[PDB]
Order: sequence, then C-alpha cells, then structure tokens
Amino acid sequence: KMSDVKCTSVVLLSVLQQLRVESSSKLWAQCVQLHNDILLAKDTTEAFEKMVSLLSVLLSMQGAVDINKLCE
Amino acid sequence: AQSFLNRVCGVSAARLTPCGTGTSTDVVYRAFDIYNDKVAGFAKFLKTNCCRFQEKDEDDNLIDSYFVVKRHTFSNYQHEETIYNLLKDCPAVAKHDFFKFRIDGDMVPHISRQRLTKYTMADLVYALRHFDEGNCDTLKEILVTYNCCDDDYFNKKDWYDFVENPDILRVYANLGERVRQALLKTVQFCDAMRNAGIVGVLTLDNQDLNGNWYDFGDFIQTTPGSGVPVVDSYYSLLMPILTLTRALTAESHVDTDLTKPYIKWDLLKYDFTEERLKLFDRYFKYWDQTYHPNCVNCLDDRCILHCANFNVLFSTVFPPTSFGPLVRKIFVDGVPFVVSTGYHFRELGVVHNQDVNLHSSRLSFKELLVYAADPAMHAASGNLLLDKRTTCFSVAALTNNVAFQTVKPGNFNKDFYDFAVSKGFFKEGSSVELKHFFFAQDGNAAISDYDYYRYNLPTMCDIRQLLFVVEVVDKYFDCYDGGCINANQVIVNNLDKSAGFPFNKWGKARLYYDSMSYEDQDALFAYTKRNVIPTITQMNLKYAISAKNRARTVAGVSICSTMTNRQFHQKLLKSIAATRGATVVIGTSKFYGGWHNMLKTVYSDVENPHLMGWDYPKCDRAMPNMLRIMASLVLARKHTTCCSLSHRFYRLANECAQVLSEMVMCGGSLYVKPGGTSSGDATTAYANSVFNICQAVTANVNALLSTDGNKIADKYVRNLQHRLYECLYRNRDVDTDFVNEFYAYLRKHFSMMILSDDAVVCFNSTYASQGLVASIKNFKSVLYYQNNVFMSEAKCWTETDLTKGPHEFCSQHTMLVKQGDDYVYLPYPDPSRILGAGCFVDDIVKTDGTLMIERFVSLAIDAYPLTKHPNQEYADVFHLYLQYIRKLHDELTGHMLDMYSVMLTNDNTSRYWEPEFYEAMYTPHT
Amino acid sequence: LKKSLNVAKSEFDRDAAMQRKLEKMADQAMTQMYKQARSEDKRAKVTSAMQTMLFTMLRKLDNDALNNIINNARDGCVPLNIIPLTTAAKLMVVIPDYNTYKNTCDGTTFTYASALWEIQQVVDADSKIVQLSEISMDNSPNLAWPLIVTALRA
Amino acid sequence: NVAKSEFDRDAAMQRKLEKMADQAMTQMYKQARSEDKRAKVTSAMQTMLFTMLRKLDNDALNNIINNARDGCVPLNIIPLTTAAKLMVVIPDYNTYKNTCDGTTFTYASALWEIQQVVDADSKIVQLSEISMDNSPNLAWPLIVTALRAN
RNA sequence: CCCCAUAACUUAAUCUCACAUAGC
RNA sequence: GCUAUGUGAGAUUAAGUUAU
Ligand SMILES: C[C@@]1(F)[C@H](O)[C@@H](COP(=O)(O)OP(=O)(O)OP(=O)(O)O)O[C@H]1n1cnc2c(=O)[nH]c(N)nc21
Ligand SMILES: [Mg+2]
Ligand SMILES: [Mg+2]
Ligand SMILES: [Mg+2]
Ligand SMILES: [Zn+2]
Ligand SMILES: [Zn+2]
Repeated sequence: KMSDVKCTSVVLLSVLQQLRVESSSKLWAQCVQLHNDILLAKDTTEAFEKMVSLLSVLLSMQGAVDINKLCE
Repeated sequence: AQSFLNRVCGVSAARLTPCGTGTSTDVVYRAFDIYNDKVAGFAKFLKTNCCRFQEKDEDDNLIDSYFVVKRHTFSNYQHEETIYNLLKDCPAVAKHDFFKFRIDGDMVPHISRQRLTKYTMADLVYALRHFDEGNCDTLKEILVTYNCCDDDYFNKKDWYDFVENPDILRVYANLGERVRQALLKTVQFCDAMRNAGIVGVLTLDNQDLNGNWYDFGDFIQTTPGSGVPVVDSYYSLLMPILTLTRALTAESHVDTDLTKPYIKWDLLKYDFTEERLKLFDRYFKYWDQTYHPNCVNCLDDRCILHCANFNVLFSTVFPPTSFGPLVRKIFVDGVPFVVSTGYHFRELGVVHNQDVNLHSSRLSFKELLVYAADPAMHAASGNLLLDKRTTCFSVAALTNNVAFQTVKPGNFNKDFYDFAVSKGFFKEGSSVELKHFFFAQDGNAAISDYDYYRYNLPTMCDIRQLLFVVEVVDKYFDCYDGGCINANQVIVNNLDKSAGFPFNKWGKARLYYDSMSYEDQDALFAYTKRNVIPTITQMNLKYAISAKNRARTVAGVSICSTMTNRQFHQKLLKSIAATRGATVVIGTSKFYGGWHNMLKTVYSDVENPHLMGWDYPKCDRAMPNMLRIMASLVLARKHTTCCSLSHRFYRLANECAQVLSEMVMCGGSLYVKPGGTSSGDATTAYANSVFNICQAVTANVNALLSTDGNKIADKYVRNLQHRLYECLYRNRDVDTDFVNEFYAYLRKHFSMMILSDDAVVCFNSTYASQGLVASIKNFKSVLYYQNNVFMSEAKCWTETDLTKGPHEFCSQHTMLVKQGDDYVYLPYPDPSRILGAGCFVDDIVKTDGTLMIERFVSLAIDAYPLTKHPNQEYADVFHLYLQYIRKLHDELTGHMLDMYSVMLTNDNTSRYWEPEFYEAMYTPHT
Repeated sequence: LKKSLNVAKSEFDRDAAMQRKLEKMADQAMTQMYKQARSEDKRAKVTSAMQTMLFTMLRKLDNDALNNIINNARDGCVPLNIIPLTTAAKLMVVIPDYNTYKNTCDGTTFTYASALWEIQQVVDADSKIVQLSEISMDNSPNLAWPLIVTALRA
Repeated sequence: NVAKSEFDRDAAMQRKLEKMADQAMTQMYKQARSEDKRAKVTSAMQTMLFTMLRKLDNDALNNIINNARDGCVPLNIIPLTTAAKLMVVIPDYNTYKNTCDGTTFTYASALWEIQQVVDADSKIVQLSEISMDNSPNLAWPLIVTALRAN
C-alpha cells in the first residue's frame, strides 16, 4: 500500500536526518534520492525495493539501538 | 518544351531540370511580407507565376540553385529591366536575365533570376516566428540544407523544446553566419540604391537565403545619390532571428573571421560605445531612427526600448566580464574604499552616478547603508571563484568555505493519517490519493536550482511591434493612479522578514525601518533618482509541500532596494489590488462570491465563448531581459508629474541593476544573474501580470497579421488588419485612436483574468477559427520566439462549455453549484493537496493536533466546495476534516481535565465542526 | 417603587463583568501555559518518538524483505553498505555467528532481504579469506566470528 | 447629588491624562531603544566596512585602478586580477582533469599553485586520492583552494 | 538561513461611532 | 446634561495560521 509506504519512507528519512546522516554527503544524497523516488513511485513492487534500499542505511551503522525498539 | 529550358540557361553554363511540368508555371506556398491597398500582413500565400528550374551539378546531383522565370506584364518587365541595369554592378543583386519567349502565340516577357536558393529570408523568419511542431517542414528542410542537422536530429522526441535537448541552440546558431552575410548584403543593396537614386521598400520575401536581392517591380527612380530605401519591415521582422541564430558571433574574432581566434579586449575597458556605433553602422546602416548606445540620452521610454534591444543584441559580442558595477577608489577619512561609481548594463549602456564624493570625512547612516549594500567591497575583498557546477558567471567567494544547504524532509502527522484511514480513506482504487509531499534535497540543491538561468538567453525583440504592444498594454493598465509617495505613507506588512544581505548579519528589516528616520528614507529615495545602487540578493531554498521533485528557491532582495522600490511603487500596486472588475485580478478574494464575480466579469459579451489558459513554463528564469524592462517601464508610466525624465531613467537603471543584472549570492559566494525577474523584489506579481498581458496582446497581433486578408469576409477586421500593419511597420508616432481601437476589439473578443503568471481567456470561437484572435498555436509560436521556451500542449487547456468554469486557475478547479436559488461558481482545490497539507507538516509542534485546532479550520475553509462535488471521495474530505476538528477539541478538553481542573469557557468551538460556518464564506453577503 | 431591584441591574452587572474578565484572563493564561508545556515536551522527545513511530509502521507494513532485514539485524546480520537492487553491485553483510550463517548463507546462496545473493568473498574478522570449509558445524574458531560475507546479487 | 466632581473629575478626569502620559512614556522608551539599535547597527556596519578593507591587498589593486583612464574599472575583474586566493568547485572527475591539474594550474592568466583540496564533507582530500579508480569513493563537489604563484 | 504580494481565518487590544439600561 | 454599564456593527492595530 502506497499510503503506508510513502509515509514510512518520510518517517525513515526524518529519523536519519535526526541522527546526523547529512554529515556524510554521499549517504545523504543516496538516501534522499531513494526517498524522493519512493514518493513518486507508481508500483508497490518497485516501491518496496527502494524502501528496502532506504532502510539498511540506519541498520548498517550502529547508531540507534534496535533490540528495544521492537519490544512490542 | 525543351527550347524554353535551353533559353532559361543562356550564357551561363548551367544544367537545369524542370521543377514543374512543361512550360507551365509552378505554384508554391511561401510566406510573404505584403502591403497593398487590399491586403497587408505577414502570411503565407500561393504564388502562381514563376517557372522554377533546379540546377543539377556535374555528377547529376540536385543542388540549392534555382532559376525562377517570373511571367508578368510587359510594363513591369521593361521597368524591372531599367532598374536592374541601374543596379547591375551591385554584388548583392541576383543575376537577372530578361528575354521574351513565344509560349502559345504571345511572346510573354520573362524575367529569369539565376542561381537563387529554394527559400527566402521571409520563409526562414516565418518558420522561426510561427513555429508549429507538427507543420514544421520548411524549418526542417532549411536545417537539412545549409548543413546544420543530419535529417536524423528530428528523430529526437523534444528536438525543439529549448529546455529538453538544450542543443537546439546550436543547429540554429549555424545559420548565424548566413544571416550575418544576408545583413551585409542588404546593407550593400541599400548603399547601391542610395548611390543610384532608386527609392523602394525592402521586403524579406525579395531576398533569398544567400543575400541576393530581386523584384524591382515596386522601385521608383529618382535623382542619383538621393535613394531612400525603406528597411522598417525587413529589419523589424528580422530582429528576433538575429539572436536565435546568434548572427553576431563572427564579430568576436580578430578580423571578424570565424576561423581566426577571439579578440582579447582589455579587461579594464568597459565603455564599448564606439564599437556599438560601428556595429550599428555596419549592420543597421539605413535604420533611420537614431540609436543611442547609452540609454541615458534617450527622450522618453521609446529610445529606451528601441536602443535597448540594439544594446542587448550588440552586448553578446563584448566580453561578459565588463558588464557590471564600475568601481572607483574613493577616500573616506583618508582611507581608500572601493565603491561603485556607475554601472555598465547590457541594455542601458554605461550609466554614471551623478553624486560622487571622492573626499569624505564622515559617513552618515545613509552612506554607510549604501556602501554596505554595494557588492564592490564584498567582491573586491573576496577570494576568486571558479564554480564549475554552473555556467553562470562567478565573481568571488566571500568566505573560505563553500556552503551546502540541504532540505529537511517534512514531519508526518500520524494521528491525522490514522484518523483518515479509519474513515475509509487511502484505499486501493480510491480517486483521492496522496500526491503532495515534502520533497527533500541534497547539498547540491541551491546551486542546481540557480543553474536554471541558462534557459535565459539574450532575446532581441521586434521593436516596431513591441512599441505598439506596450501601448495596448498601457491601455490595459489605465484607470489606475500611481506615483511617488513619502516614507510616511509606505505600508509594510511583517516588517521583520530578512532585511537582505549583508543586513541579515545585524538584524531584520524592522531594525533598518526603525533606525532610519522618515527624512533619512526620503533622502535615500532621492539619492536613488540620481545614482545607481547595485545590491546583493541571497538565494534561499523553500520549505513547502509540492507535487513535483523540482526544488524551489526564493531571492531575498536587500532592504536598501525594497525600501526605495516600495516608495516608488506603492501608489500603484495597491490601486491594482483594490480595483474590482479589471483585467488584472490581483487582490480579488475568492470568498463571498469573488470567484463567480470574476468569472462572470470575463464571460462579458463574447459572442461564441470558449476558455483558454496556460502556465508559462520555466518562468522567472526564461523571461527575456527586454520584457522585464518593458514591464518596469509600463509600471513607471504613472509618473508623468512626480518624476522627471532623468529620475525615471535612473529609477529604471536602479531596478535593472538590483533586480535584473543583480549579483546572486548562492551558498556563500557571489554569482551574476543572467537576467529575468526576481521572485522577491517588490513587484514580482505585477511585473508578471504585465508580462502576461504582453505576449498575449502580441499573440493577438501576430495572429491577426498572419491571416490571409483576401480571405477575410468581414470588411471591418480586414481594415483593422491593414491599419494595424500600418501602425506597426509604416507609422512612427503613437496613433491613440487606433490604440483605443483594437483594444476595444481585444476586450470584445479576448477577455482575460491576468493574475501573476496565471491567466484564463474567454475568446470568440469563430474568430479564432478564422485566425482573427490568438489561439493555443499562436501563443505557443509567440513563446517560441519571444520566451526561448517551447510551451507543451499538455501544459495548456481549453473549454468548449461555459457551464463548467476554467479547467485550472490558481490551482483551483471550478464547478457550477446551486447556492440558495441561483447557480454560482465555487473554486475547489485538489483533495490530494488538502490531505497532504493535513498529513505532512513543517515542524513537530504542528504534529500535535490539539495545539492547533486552528489551521484545520483553515484547511477546511478551503476544502468546503468539495462537499458539493459529484465524487463521493471528493466530498468526504470536508466531513473528515470536520470530524478531526471535533476530535481535536474533545481531546484538548480531556487534556485540560487531566492536567487542570478548570475546563474552558468555550461554546464557540462548535461552529468549527458545523457546515454552516464554512458555507457562509462562499455566499456573497460579506 | 423602583430603585430596590432596579438599581441592582447596572451595578450588579459591574462586579459580574469584572469577574468575567478575571475568569477570561485566567483561562487565557491556562491555555497559553498548556500550549507551552505540550510544545516543549514534543520538541524534547523527538528522536525516541520518531524511532518508535518508524518501527510501528514497519511492522504495520507486514512486508517480507523488510521483515527479513530487521529480523537479521535484531541479533545478527547487518549490512555494511546500502542494499543494491540492480543485478550488479556487491553487498557486504556481517555474519556474527554460526547460527546467523546457517540461517542466511547455506551454500553459495545467501538468502537475505527476500532475494538470494551469491557469495563471492567470505573474509574474516581481520582479513583472512575463509574458504567455505571451517564455516561448518565442526568447531569454527573462524577468528572473531564477524565473517563479513561479500555477496553479489543473482 | 451635586458631588459629581468628586468622582467624575477627581477620580476619572484625573486618570484620563495618565493614560496617554503612560503611552508617551512607553513611546519614548521605545524610541530610546530604537536609537540604541541604530547606534549598534551603525557601529557594526562601520566595523564591517573598515574590516574588509585590510584584505583588499592595496598593492595590486592600486596598480590596476591607476592604469584605468577615467579611474573606473568593472567590478568583475577585481577578483580576477587582485585576489591572491582561488577557490574551484569541481562537480566531476572529468572537470578536475580538464579545469585542474596537479600542484599547479592556470586560470585567468596567472599560475595557481594548489595549497589544499577539500570535499563536500569539508574534512580533507589528498592530492593523490583524486584518480579515476578512486573517484567513486569520494564526495565530488570538490573544493580546490589555490594561491597565486609569483 | 528562511523572499515579494494578495486573500482568509483565529486571538488580543485600541479609537470610537451607534444602540440600550441604570443613577445623578 | 452627567458619568456608569452592557450591546452589536465595524474600523484600526499587532500576533499566530493557512491558501494562492
Ligand atoms: C517564481 C515566480 F517568480 C514566477 O515568476 C511566478 C510563477 O512561476 P512558477 O514557479 O509557478 O513556474 P515554474 O517556473 O515553476 O514553471 P515550470 O517549471 O513548472 O514550467 O511566480 C513566482 N513565484 C512562485 N512561487 C513563489 C513564491 O513562493 N514566492 C515568490 N516571491 N514568488 C513566487
Ligand atoms: Mg518579390
Ligand atoms: Mg514585385
Ligand atoms: Mg509556471
Ligand atoms: Zn534612444
Ligand atoms: Zn515618481
């Protein structure tokens, strides 16, 4: 569903900006290109791929702890 | 017959192949610049004399060499023979051959012209001035010959767009040397006519694409040395092509040869007046109107436009490093500064400040503010910059680091999104889906958006047409009062915005409005009328929702400019915003029946109404450098009493220096703006409105002139076309009678809602069908040659039914609803825009909905007319917003009961989730 | 007969209206104080709130690629670079233990993110390229277990 | 009954002049604050102007203004002729290959000896790390700072 | 760091005008 | 007449907010 993807991508980019990804210009450019491409997507199959690519930028680097964010 | 072919090629050894059949003539459909007592215009006619004979080379390959054997009466034949014999020795005259050949018993006199190209200059200028992407065969053939393309360049999708595939600037520029040689040959022809005593009118259709001239039928012989060639229509219609093809590029080389290296030019040299005079006397020698290289010597606004287009044509030869503020080392308190002491414009020439203080002992607040806003001290005291990311000229880097500004993504309102989803919104297949978001950008965003001024090119306008377009636009801008006002009467809203650069470093504009007394502001304004003050403008990235990934930048103009511009232009710009029922709809609210009022205003009395609109692609960055000057001149015409000629010219020069040729500061370094209006000057909306009235009146003018006058049934519009061509290319002074006329004609058949950059046109259908008023094709053709952009058909709309309003005006759709007992037009926006505004906010405080029941009342006010839309999903957004407002209020009350004990004395919050409060804002009673 | 219940109609409105303004000012102050408390609480807990919102929407998405990447990142495999989507480009992903190895890479394939990646260079903690051997059930003292597997997309 | 002056002029009229007296006091205080702001902004702009004249390098600028006939020169040639530092922003490695060189290149006549190269992250870029092989591994709005060599 | 212009809502005061009531 | 009080209509003035 695009309504649930184009919004969670915005949330992910906001979180990344909050945890100082703009310092690295290459990573910021890649993760802003992915975010813009998700927001303009027309097929959910190719939008989830870019959503996955936008993720693993937060997960690759151990900035935010992940075990407690999934207590639910 | 074969004997006719042998007779056509006589002494010359030419191998000819007939281009028709037998001895009969050949019919061609070419453009003509005709002016008779029956027809007058620049249109395409069928020429049915002329037996064309293409010449084939030795290897039997057809080349661009034709032998047009015109058949006409004996008297014209024998007169043209005498005129040719008088003009035989000129090197710019096509080789004529006069003979009589028996066709069927009558020896028809033949006038054979040897070795002339297939097309003429009239055909080229018509193709480039009446461009249609479907019927562009003549332009395609002209590009294929005189090698510019390879007949495969047209296989590209947007091979003409000037934005997509910006390589259409070349392929055109390759015709520049052809056009320049044509100009030299027509100057030679005029010299021969003057030295031989023949008086005649020069037309584009009488000169082939090689420069040769023919058709001496309408030439009269006078005493030798007293010839009077008429070169108004020729040069005037040729002007827009002189800059598309860049004809004056060979003048940048050592011996004016395209193979030799460029001229170096002293870096210090800035005058370039003798060079301009030499260029004018070489290419426009017989243009009888006086040309002033510097516009400071002009009479009243007419040499301003006239000499300014010549200056913008001639300034493409001179180095771009000489155009800018002229600095001089003045001594203040014995310490030498470096401050501007004039300005070198590409259109206004060299302008020198009249008040200069070389030896000063103390600087007042006005002098300090003037010196601090000048870019001289900032650029001189800054490192040299070579910014390869853009093609714009780089001046200096004020700071030792380059600033990269990134756009943050917008914040997500999960509460509103969850509430909407709970109410059956955002489902698979629903007509309302989220399409407006907060697009984020990387570091290379501000500079990338600034590098769109490459779409702004030096455009030379048709002065014989622009000088009448400006009169019609001035008539459109009547019934307004304007002039200069003191600092007492200046109204400023939201004082503390930016104050501009470098004034941001010390405070907002409130500080500079409070620190400067009223007499200080008046003295600063008076200084502007006698001096030129260049200012630095800062570019800032916008942070707002949009449906496109394109970044948006706004120009923050210095307060030193805005303070003077406000005093200059708030007597106007407020009568425009307080006048209801005029062409310009700036200031007219869309509430309380305003939309219906304007719509019924422009429906007016057109006999067969349709609707038409546009969006001006790549505006604010493709606007010609001449049309902004014309706009500022039109807005300065309400000054015949307060200001003199010198004061008005110096105010125009100041506006051009600090708005048009302004020093853009993108990031942390200074660049040079090639041209175009500023988004944030003082008059962006009104300058855009007058620019929109132009190129629409121009579209009407060259759609009414480009019609076959013999095929026009009505005897009134035919005479109107004849007199319009007269007033354009045969009349010098303004004919106020015929300016009031054709303006009444436009108002009767072409009604407009000219808001800034947005327009809706109610035009006569049967007049546009016959080509008597402007259409989509005519407007696109006008934009092609006077805006350097191709306007896509998908960016335009039309309506054949008036029960439905404009398709899209000011991003609001129009629908006819029943309000009470009468039908009215209500503007409803795109529901996706409202939903995106409700979901994606700028800050995190706005995510807390309880803190803002407000802004939701405001979003529901704009979303009320959707409740009457036939679509259920379109109608449900208003109910969604009302329910969310009620939920926000009730959860605020819950929070107040939890945090506090005291509730709120409310009962004036219920109106905010009832339809009656929002319905009352579209009923015309307030 | 008047001036008994009549005079107390304009002077009775005097103190009542004065109380009305006092209550109005008190309510205005209360709502201003509220609008501040909440605004400053919002702007204080922004990072945690955004992270919790993100990870709630990630589970509400109920995807497979995301639900595999996040499950691996919980207690094991996390990437070192952005996940490539083209059939070219390599992806390096740490494998912090034997179980994460066997859950992901089984033999020349890598699973991960709902695709199957072919492995190219199983380099150890330091750099020793481990050939696919000691990465079996036999006591794997393969250095510090982070066996960064470099893997290409099939 | 005739005591109106005791509460309509001794308690109301004697209070009426106080209102505009107080607003005049507030107006004069705000005028004093505006005058202080004017003084501080004057001293700030004067300090700015007197600060960025020492960087003018008044030995090669006096050599080009004096060379002018009328004494006026275009502003766009002052940095090209007098500035002792050059900043070059390179968007791609091809531009660096063409519009830049190793320790020394030439723009606007001159000879610009490169002193340091830095990236968008503004940390550092070594001169040996700018190659076709290593280009993708670099942020590439590269800023090159060079000094005029004379 | 965050432009010009227009419209609209919301709040808060002010200058009153006007209406009404009470007392004198 | 005189203050006193409320009333509604604005108008004026800033502040917040949206839309264009
Ligand atoms: C950019 C403009 F100057 C244009 O003169 C015109 C419409 O220009 P536009 O942006 O609609 O058109 P654009 O060029 O994008 O066209 P396309 O690229 O889609 O083809 O109003 C101005 N303008 C637009 N928004 C703003 C704004 O917030 N503030 C200010 N001060 N001015 C603005
Ligand atoms: Mg002719
Ligand atoms: Mg003729
Ligand atoms: Mg536009
Ligand atoms: Zn003139
Ligand atoms: Zn004036």
